[PDB]
This record gives sequence, structure tokens and C-alpha cells, in this order.
Amino acid sequence: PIETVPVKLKPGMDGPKVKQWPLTEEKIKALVEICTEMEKEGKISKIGPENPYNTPVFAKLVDFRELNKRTQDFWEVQLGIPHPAGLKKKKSVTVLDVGDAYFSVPLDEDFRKYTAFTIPSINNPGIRYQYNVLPQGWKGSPAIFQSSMTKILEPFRKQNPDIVIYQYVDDLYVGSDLEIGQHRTKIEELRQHLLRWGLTTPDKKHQKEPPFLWMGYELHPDKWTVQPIVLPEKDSWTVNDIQKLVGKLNWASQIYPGIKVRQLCKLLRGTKALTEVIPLTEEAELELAENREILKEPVHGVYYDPSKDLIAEIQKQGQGQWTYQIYQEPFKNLKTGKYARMRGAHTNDVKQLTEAVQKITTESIVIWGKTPKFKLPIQKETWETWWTEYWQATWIPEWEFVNTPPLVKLWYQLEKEPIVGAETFYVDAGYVTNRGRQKVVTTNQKTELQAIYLALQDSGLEVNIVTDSQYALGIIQAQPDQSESELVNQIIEQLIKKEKVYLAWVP
Amino acid sequence: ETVPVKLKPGMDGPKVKQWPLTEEKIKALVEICTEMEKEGKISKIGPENPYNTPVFAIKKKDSTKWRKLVDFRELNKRTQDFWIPHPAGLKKKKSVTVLDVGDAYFSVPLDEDFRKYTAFTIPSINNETPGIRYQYNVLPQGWKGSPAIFQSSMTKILEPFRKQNPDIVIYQYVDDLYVGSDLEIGQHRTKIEELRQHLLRWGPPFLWMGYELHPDKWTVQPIVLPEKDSWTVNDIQKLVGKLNWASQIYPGIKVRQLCKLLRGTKALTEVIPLTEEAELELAENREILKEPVHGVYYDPSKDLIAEIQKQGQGQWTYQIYQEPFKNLKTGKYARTNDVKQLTEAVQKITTESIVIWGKTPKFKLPIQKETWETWWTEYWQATWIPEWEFVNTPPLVKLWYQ
Ligand SMILES: Cc1ccnc2c1NC(=O)c1cccnc1N2C1CC1
Repeated sequence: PIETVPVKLKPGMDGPKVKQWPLTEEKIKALVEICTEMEKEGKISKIGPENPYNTPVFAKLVDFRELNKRTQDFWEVQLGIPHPAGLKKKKSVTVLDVGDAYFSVPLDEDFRKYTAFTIPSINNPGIRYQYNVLPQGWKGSPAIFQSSMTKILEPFRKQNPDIVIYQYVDDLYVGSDLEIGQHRTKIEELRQHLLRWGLTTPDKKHQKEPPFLWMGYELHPDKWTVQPIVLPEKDSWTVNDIQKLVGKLNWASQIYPGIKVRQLCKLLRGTKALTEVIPLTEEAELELAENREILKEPVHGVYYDPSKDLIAEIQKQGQGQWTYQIYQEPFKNLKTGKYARMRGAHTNDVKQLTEAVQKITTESIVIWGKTPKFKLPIQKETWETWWTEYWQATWIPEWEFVNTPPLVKLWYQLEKEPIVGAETFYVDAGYVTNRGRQKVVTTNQKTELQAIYLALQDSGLEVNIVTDSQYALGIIQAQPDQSESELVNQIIEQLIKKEKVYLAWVP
Repeated sequence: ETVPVKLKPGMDGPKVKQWPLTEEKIKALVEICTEMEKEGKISKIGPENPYNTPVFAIKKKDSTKWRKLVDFRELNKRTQDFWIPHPAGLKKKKSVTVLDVGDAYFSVPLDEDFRKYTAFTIPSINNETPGIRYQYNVLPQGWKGSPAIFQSSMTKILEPFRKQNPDIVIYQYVDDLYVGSDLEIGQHRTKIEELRQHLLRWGPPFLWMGYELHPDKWTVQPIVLPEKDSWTVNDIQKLVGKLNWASQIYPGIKVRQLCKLLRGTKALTEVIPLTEEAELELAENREILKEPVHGVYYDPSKDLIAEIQKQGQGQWTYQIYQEPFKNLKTGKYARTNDVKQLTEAVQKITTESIVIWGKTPKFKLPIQKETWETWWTEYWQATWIPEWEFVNTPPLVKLWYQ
């Protein structure tokens, strides 16, 4: 019937030789009825004492741990899964359950001898068998089956370029844009194509109907969403509850715009046990309530229409927080999202926004096979200035400035040349200015930034600063506007305050 | 009838992740692979094959078509060494044209048992479908085994031109053929075109548009010092710092007299007329930097490393060495956008690396993986793929170059 896939054991390894655990006469009974029905259907066949391999059977379950450890590797079952926002709308979508998946697919003739197992006798031998098909629980079954499935489908597919089929382990999602009756016709046409291969499917009235809850999503043929999340109404929250809450809040962000978890997240600081109860902060309940609210109103993701453009829009939600949404028709979201990723202890919004663009870009190629046109709250001048002067290579695709505050800008800029008539501070924790002044006021690296801070404090609106620290130099030259370190942030505060600042390094 | 090839003792085949592609590139790749299959060059494969190499589709120069690039890097490292040496005359030639002789390989079957290792996958948008899988039946373009295994057949079809025109130096590296000469740029393009038919007529587009490298005109970017009217305290500080660095290379450099014009905590902008001692010390230092340090030699047994620096305004600086501070070469590259330039840089620099030493370098790129992974294939046109890693360029090193 269906082509056989050549299997082999890993190199320099012999088949399994594991002893059958002792069995109940009651259990021996049942296995023999089960293994007799199976030999009549060809799935297995009695073998002689020629075969020295054996796998454990219990009550019918065959333990293939050993054989699996010894079987070769196969190509990756379901590398990744599609994201609902990358689907094209359908009038009808039918899910086809496939029972006896493995049992209708033949096993490499030269491999069967390794699938041998034994049914113990009740009276002081026990029957010996081997598989002629793909055994449930075997390493390669899932793959050999996906692959096989694919082959069977190909035809049907070439004769119905309209229908779209997605294979998901044992399910089969079949959509189209056929008039209601027509769709059902094709579906039943498919069901037979699978029958001509001993593959069985559910009858129209036994089939699950839209929406389909999939991997945390709720799917219709025309619009999508994630399966309804309910926010608890406790008065006592455990570290665990908060983790799960944040977890779920998170998952929703891909479609529910406005979800925030910062305040809830802050609750895990210093916790000492998963069962520790943390009381909610004023800001934390305000956040929960806001979410609980946003959630109350269901929102539906819309599917992809390839004849139209992909628009990506990004907004700054807070310090280090970004939100974006991708759509084709205004506010008609295919998908939304957040980005909090801080790469490096220090950064500026310009760098961060760029990283957001990149994540979004990557994601898009994966979901739609192309990049979106971006709408960004930064002007080309601002962008260009930073790009033009940053040591790292970077690139941002087609983007259009959007006047949607907050706009990202550079809070400060280091003079490219020393300043005339601006005092000069020499720092190494203390300074010595050229005008006589001085102050000799922690990790090595943190003592360095301390100096610089001092100098900034005591200086006027213009300053020239010389330091030997290549570190601080690096830091400040990258013109961060936000930092994990408090010191820095104070320095940054200073920086923004000045009129002109020139920093220089000396050995 | 096929020659047996093997993986280095104990080694298994490649299982490299395929980087996500654009619908554009994927459609091209399907168009392509479907016709390579019809010609029995590749064959689809099953679950029993777990190996994988990444494929990409790049553009050809003045071709309407796309080229299929298979990143055989991981495989190449696991392929047995084969037992052609490099002509140091090639780098002296005036004009070197580069041809793509990759298609020659598609006429030689590949040892049935090795095939499974050439597996690659053609992804599908959003994981909506399984993903088309193939393995090569012939020698694939890009794999180190292919030139080696075709060497013989190659030398033969090239012994006539090589003796009927021994003024021409010919070097082959993977899918590429480097044709050198001293002829006039006009005499070149003609002798070149004849070789094309003498290959066609003896059963080939050229690379880098239809152009000539001019290796004879490749020089080292010596370290330079600011030459200027008056010197401020800043200028000098910048000067000493730069000098101090360069002294680890050229130990003859002295800063004593310069550091002296710097005693006292002076205003940065204060102009400092230079003394006689200072001025002549700078002169010496300047004289020293006029040429590459002596002693540096190319070791064939070591890796050729190449770091690039972003300078700005479409300007980059790079260096090729094997041992830190001991550069074998230094250059500059200027004109787009950052990425495009960095890629044209990398490629330009690999070619020379190939022409000069016949081996590609290991690059250190100032860019995030994801950004690079995303755009490189857009402007890439070479048939090979060097190795590379990603770094964080120190603001002081950029400063010390150009
Ligand atoms: C779970 C899943 C994965 C991939 N595609 C789909 C589905 N399921 C659907 O319900 C669906 C909905 C709308 C459009 N395509 C869909 N289908 C396509 C197959 C008809």
C-alpha cells in the first residue's frame, strides 16, 4: 500500500533485550485477546524463538523506552506551529480526527524484529510477536506517520488547490471558501480518500465545530482570539498565584492591547517561598483592576489578507516598555504585542526602539513571510543622528514618522570637541580643575563614575571632563538615558541639565 | 562512477537550524529546487534522515535569476581532509577576474552513502506546511569536497589554456575561479571571454559584476597622526593616547617630550606651541608609523581573523591578523545603509583573503545576530560563506583607526 520507510538502530547497538515483568492471569487473558485481534488484522505476527529481542508489555501498553534509546534519530516532528494571525480567512473550517493513525502504516521489514515482545503463558511458554505496523510509543512513529500523511494528501491537494489543510498530530484542519454545502461535500470527499488507506474519520455530526480551541487560541474560520481568561477575585495572593497571573496576563498581550504587569511583577521582589502571601499595593490593584477591565471586553484577532499591506505601529508605554500592533486595515489588528527587553545595563530609547523594530521584523517573516511598513514615534533626524554616531551597524526598514507622543528623542549630546572657556575637571574619587578647585570625597568601576558625577555636580552649564576610565567613557559616550544603576541615572540627570559637555579619555 | 567520501572519524552529520525565510526567497527556492529534482540533481527525502543544512537564495549580478546558496559551513568542518597549493604570484597580477564555475559540479554524482548529509529544508511561511526536504545526488556547490573531488577533471580541461596561455594564472576556490594576468584591461576581458567558451566549448558567468580585482593596487593602511597648524591640550592628549597604544606594536615610539607639554592641569582648549625636543620626537614617531611593523608572517597553520569597525559616514576600517597586534593587512571600505555596507565589506575582504592566502577569514562583526541574520542574504552575492561571530567594538579602538 504505502511506501516503507527504512529504519536502523543507532550505530554499534543491538536491539532491546529486556525481560517481561510477571503478569496476572487476568491480565494475560486480556493481552491474548488483544494480541489475537491484532494478528488477524496484520498489525503483528507470531514469531519463532529465532528472535532474541524483547520489549515489556503491561495492561495494552508496550514499553519502548529501551528500543527508543537504541533507535536512530528522525527529522523533527512539528518544528514550530503556525500563529493564528498568519492565516487567511475561510468560510468553513472542518477538523478531522484520525484514529488508528500509526496502526495503518507499515513498518520497515528489516526493523520489525526489534519490536518483539512476549505474552507469558499461564501454565509453567508465552507467545512471541513482532509489529508489522507503526507501534504506538515508538520513537519514529510520529514522524513516519506525519510524512506518510503528507504523501496521501498531496494528490487530493493537487486536485483541490482551494482547500487548505494543516496536519496537527492526530487532527486535520480543513478549510475552504466553498458555499456551505460544497464545503461539506469536499470534506466527505476527503474522508474517503483517507478511508482508501484504512484511515478513519468522524462523521459530519460527530465532528467538533467552530471555534476550535487550539494551543491557547480560540479559532473561527473568519476571526481569532485566545481562550477566555478569567481574573481571580481573591483577597489573599500567593507568590505562585502572582506568577501564574503574570504568566497568563502575558499570554494575552498578543491580542489584548494595554495589559500591564509591572506592578504585579514588582510583588515577587525578595519573596522566600511559592506559598508566601504578598499583599497587593495600591498601584498593583489599580493595575489588576485595569486589566480585569480590558479583559472583560472580548477582542478578536483578524486573519491575514495577502493582497494588502502590513502596517506595524509602535508606542512607548513606559520607561523600557513598548507596545506595538500589526494591522492591514486601521485598528483591525492581526496581532498586538509588548517589548520590555533591555539589552545591556544602559540604553536609550533610540536603541531600544530599534530592537523592538527588529523583534517585530523577525516575528513577521516568520508569520507572514515578509516585513511590515513601520509607523514610528521618532523623526528621521533623531534616528539618523544616533545611527550615524553609534559604533554598531544597524538597519531599520521602511518607516514613517508618526506624531504620537511620547516621541523618542535624545535627552543630551556630547560635544564633539572641547569647550572654550568652560572649566576643565581632571578626575581619577576626586577632581582637580584647572581653575584650582578640588574635592577628594564602592567597586573600582563604581568609584570612577562617582568622580565624574562629582565634577558634573559642582560645574556650570558647560564642562570639559577628562578621565582615564575607558569604562565610564564607553558608558557615557553611548549616551544612555536610562540605567539599571542609580549612579548613572543621576549622572544622566546632570547630563540632560547641562548646555554643553565634553568628555575625553587619557591613559 | 563515484569516489567514496567520509566524515572525520567519529563525527556525525550536521543538524543545523534553518533560519526563517521570506515568501520571496522561498518561492524562488521552490522554483529552483523543483527543476534540480526534474534533472535528478537532488531528491526528496524521508523522516529517517535527520540531518540539515540551511539554504538561502541570493541574487546574481546582471542576471534576472536567483542563486541558491547552501550554508555548508558545518558540514565542511566535519568533512575529511583530502590528500592546487596557493600561487603567491596571483596577488601580484594586475588584473584578476572571478568566474563562477559551480555548475561544473552538477555533472558528477555523489557517493550514495554521503548524500544523506547534504540534507536541507525549504521552510514554509508560518509553519503552515511540513517543509520540503531534499538531499544532493551530485556534487553540491559550496561543499569543500566538490572542488577536491573534481580536481582531476578540472586540471584536464585547463591544461591547454594553461600552456597555450601560461601568462595567465588560474586559481580555483570552491565555486570560484580566479583568472589573473598583467595584460591591458582590454586584452584581459578578451582572453577571459575565450576561456568562457573554452570551458563551454569543452563542457560561465563571472562574478563581481563583470569585473576585475586589481590586487596589484592593494596597500596597507599605515597608522596616521594628525598633521595640524596649532596643537591644543586636547589634541596632544589625543595624540599621546594614540601613540601610547601604537607603542605596543612599534616599541621605538617615545612620548616623553609630548607628555611634558602636558604637565599642569591646563584648560583643554589652551594652545601649546611645541618645543624642539617634542616636535622632533613626533617627527620620529611619524617616521616609524610610515610602514607596517617588520616581522609579521603568514602562518598557514593558524586562523586568519578579520575585525571590522564602523567609522561613520559610510566608512569602515578592517584588519586581518592571526596574532593580536600583528596585522597581515589593514584597509578601509567606503560606499545604502549600515548592513549593506558591512556585507559588501565582508565579501570584498574575503575575496582578497582568498586571493592573497587562498583561505577565508573568521570575521568579528559589530552588529546584532538577529539584524544580520535578517538582512545579509539581501545584498550577498558570493558563493561562499565565511565564518563569523558578533561583538562589541570598544570606542577607543575606532578612535585609533582611520
Ligand atoms: C489550527 C489551524 C492551523 C493552520 N490552519 C488552520 C487552522 N485552523 C483553523 O480553524 C483556521 C481558521 C481560519 C483559517 N484557516 C484555518 N486553518 C486552515 C487549515 C484551514
